[PDB]
Formats: sequence, C-alpha cells, structure tokens
Amino acid sequence: GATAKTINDSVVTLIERELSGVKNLLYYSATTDTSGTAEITATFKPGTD
Amino acid sequence: NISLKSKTNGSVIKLSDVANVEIGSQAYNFAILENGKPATAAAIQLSPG
Amino acid sequence: SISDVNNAIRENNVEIAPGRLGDLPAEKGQLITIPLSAQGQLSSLEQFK
Repeated sequence: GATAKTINDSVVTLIERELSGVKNLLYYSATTDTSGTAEITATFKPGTD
Repeated sequence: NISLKSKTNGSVIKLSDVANVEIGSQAYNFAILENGKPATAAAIQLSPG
Repeated sequence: SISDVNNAIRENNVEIAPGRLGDLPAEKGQLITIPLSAQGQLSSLEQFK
C-alpha cells in the first residue's frame, strides 16, 4: 500500500531518525515514489570503509 | 483447457473463452535500444575496492 | 458471533489497491498514463455504526 504518507511516516521517517545517529555519517537522503518502493541512502564520511 | 463452471447456465467453459493465454515477460518496466534496434542488456557494476 | 463482527469490519472497511491507467503493456497509440485510486476505508463514527 502506498497512501503517499505512511511511506514517509513510520517507515521513512522512523528509519531516517535511526540513521541520523549512525557512526561516521556525513548525511542522508530518501526518495519515495507513491507507486512502488522507497529508498534511503546514507552517505558516510570520506575515508570510512 | 482449464475448465471453469459457468454461473449463468452451469456449462463448462475453457479458460481461453474468457481470457487469452500467452507467454510474455514477467515485467515490462524497461527496454533497451543498442544502436537504434531492439536488444537486451545488463549493467555490471564493479565490486568495491 | 464476534467473528462475524470482525469479518464485517474487515470487508466493509478495506483498502483498495491503486492502479495506473495506460500501464505497460499498452495499446498502440496510447499517449496518456494516469494513476487511479479508490477509497474503501471508513473515516467516521457514524460510518462504523
């Protein structure tokens, strides 16, 4: 189910909140199409393995 | 030749009667044109390091 | 029985699957593709009553 907002809240928002505390995280982003899936990309500091 | 029990006269109707059965693609999301002609392809991404 | 009440709630209050008019595979000459959705979930006390 899409709903266009429940993807954002309790799925993307909740995931991103936990991501915010990730070690050596430079930033994070998320992309969601109401049709299909959702992606959350965490970009880490350069030099991190 | 799969038989369905009709609900109007009680007759047996083949699946072909109400539908067309063929062999196609599981999904039709993407297509490829190599040099202006149809083809298929896969993108290979290098392993880290 | 309580099972009947639960089944009635499940049926009457349901979420309909969205779709897309013009999705692939599509007829030749089609030029417009539009999402389509339907609402089947109750939203008020009177509706549930």
